[PDB]
This record gives sequence, structure tokens and C-alpha cells, in this order.
Amino acid sequence: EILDITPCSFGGVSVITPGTNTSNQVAVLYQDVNCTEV
Amino acid sequence: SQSIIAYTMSLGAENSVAYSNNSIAIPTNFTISVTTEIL
Amino acid sequence: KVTKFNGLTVLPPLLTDEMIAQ
Ligand SMILES: *[C@@H]1O[C@H](CO)[C@@H](O)[C@H](O)[C@H]1NC(C)=O
Ligand SMILES: *[C@@H]1O[C@H](CO)[C@@H](O)[C@H](O)[C@H]1NC(C)=O
Ligand SMILES: *[C@@H]1O[C@H](CO)[C@@H](O)[C@H](O)[C@H]1NC(C)=O
Ligand SMILES: *[C@@H]1O[C@H](CO)[C@@H](O)[C@H](O)[C@H]1NC(C)=O
Repeated sequence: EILDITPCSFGGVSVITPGTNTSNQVAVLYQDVNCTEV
Repeated sequence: SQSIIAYTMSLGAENSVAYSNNSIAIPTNFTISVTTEIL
Repeated sequence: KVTKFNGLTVLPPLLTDEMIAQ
């Protein structure tokens, strides 16, 4: 039987946030991947 | 109260025009405007 | 008419083709 090989979830992650004296809330974005295994 | 939200970026305020072959919009008033360009 | 796993990827543009068409 034929089996396809695919590299699993990998992709440059990033984190977005406003200025420091505005707030401390932060957001994280996993790019070009579906974070179902996170 | 304030929090981080996400949304689709807007391409500008939608503004339709009442185009017709027998009407035209002409400015009756005007003003001056000074803008800055730093290079 | 017009026509990967080693650490190099492509980033999507901020303005999609639909926004450019609009
Ligand atoms: C943060 O500091 C800048 C510079 O003084 C000021 O303009 C801004 O309003 C400050 N942020 C807040 C949330 O007050
Ligand atoms: C990504 O994962 C979500 C579940 O977290 C799922 O609903 C969605 O269909 C997935 N998208 C793709 C393209 O696999
Ligand atoms: C403008 O075009 C319409 C559509 O053919 C025509 O009926 C009309 O006579 C034209 N002129 C006007 C509205 O002054
Ligand atoms: C035009 O706008 C100016 C804005 O200051 C106003 O003073 C003036 O009365 C308006 N009309 C004319 C005919 O200038």
C-alpha cells in the first residue's frame, strides 16, 4: 500500500501586544498551522 | 472592560454616487489645507 | 493565464485579492 509522508504542524509562531503602559494583555498566533495538537 | 479583539480590516467607508446623465455636483464652497510630507 | 518543510515558508498578504478587486 502507498502511504504519503507529510511533515506535521510546524510554522513560525508570533505574538502581538499593545504598548506596555496601555495594558498587559497579550495574544499569540500560530501561523500556517492548525493548533489542534497544542 | 477593554480587551484584545480581532476583525477584518476595512477598505474604507462605502459611499455610493447618484450618477445621472442630466446632473452634476459642483462645489459651492471651498477651503485651504496644509499637509505635511517628511522625507 | 498565469501559473517547503526546511524552515522556509510564505506569508499571506494583508490585502487579499478580493479587497484589491474592490
Ligand atoms: C503611554 O505614554 C505615552 C507617552 O507619555 C502617552 O502618550 C500615552 O498616553 C501613555 N499611555 C496611556 C495608556 O496612558
Ligand atoms: C482547524 O481546526 C479546527 C478545530 O480547532 C477545525 O474546526 C477546522 O476545520 C480545521 N481546519 C482545517 C483547514 O483543517
Ligand atoms: C439619460 O439616459 C436615459 C437612459 O437611456 C434616457 O432615457 C434619458 O433620456 C437620458 N437623459 C436624461 C435623463 O436627461
Ligand atoms: C464657506 O465656508 C467658510 C468656512 O469658514 C464660511 O465662513 C463661509 O461662510 C462659507 N461660505 C462662503 C460663501 O464662503
